[PDB]
Amino acid sequence: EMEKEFEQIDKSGSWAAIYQDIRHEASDFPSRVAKLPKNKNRNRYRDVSPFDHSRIKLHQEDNDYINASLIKMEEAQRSYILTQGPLPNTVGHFWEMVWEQKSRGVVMLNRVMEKGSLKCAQYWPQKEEKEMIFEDTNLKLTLISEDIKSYYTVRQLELENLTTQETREILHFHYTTWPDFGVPESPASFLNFLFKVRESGSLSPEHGPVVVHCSAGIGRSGTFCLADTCLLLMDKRKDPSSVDIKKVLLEMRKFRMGLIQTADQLRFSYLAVIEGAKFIM
Ligand SMILES: CCC(=O)Nc1nc(C)cs1
Repeated sequence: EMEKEFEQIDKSGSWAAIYQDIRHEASDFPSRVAKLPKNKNRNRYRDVSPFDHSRIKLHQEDNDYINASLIKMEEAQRSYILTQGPLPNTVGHFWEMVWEQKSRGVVMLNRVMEKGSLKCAQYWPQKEEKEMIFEDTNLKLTLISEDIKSYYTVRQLELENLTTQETREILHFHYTTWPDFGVPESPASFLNFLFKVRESGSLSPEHGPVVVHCSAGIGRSGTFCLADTCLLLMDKRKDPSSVDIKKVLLEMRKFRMGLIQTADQLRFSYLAVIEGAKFIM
């Protein structure tokens, strides 16, 4: 059981060691499309690339590339799109992907500015009466409502395909309190946020996969998917304690490199799953 594994690693301070074994065992697949010179300005970080086998393709004939991966967790019946925070020049591609994949929710785990630098373009409207038009992908985005809470904001957006005049409602879940350095002290507000996303129907199989992002789409975004999938497997299995976090993480790393960036994020993922298991047993 993970609770006892947690105390062992914590009392022995072996987190950096566990983390390094995960790094060593992780899959490595080609990412040739990401490294084409015509895609250089579609990547925020030169060392963070989607694998070719799991990359999301845009339905535009010119250039189908976006820095985004489909993570398919077969046993949990959960899919996620993990992507980078959009760049000034990829905001149109971002919303095209949302439209094409039939996503109902966007989960954002970063602030636009952190540590005095821009981590993400401002890719949604700040006011009801000032809608955004993405001329390159022919989409219009309107803010419908905004509910600001202590730890997160939920926004109701209308996305309109200007080509077909179809409209969809998208929910934007913005976790606003992840600290600039390290991880939250307690996983309580992160779990509360994860339950809120679940309650919305955004993670349900009726819809396309949820879009999850931070700045690179591997660290905080990794923690989100890892916690959700681990808690769902504990509901599904005859024996909840057969769930090995390390195995689940390695299965997720087949689909996108680098998920969980630090030993601290790994420890936080254990704590989130351990605490979430109480509200589930
Ligand atoms: C007021 C904004 C808001 O909370 N919209 C939501 N709709 C659902 C279904 C969950 S949250």
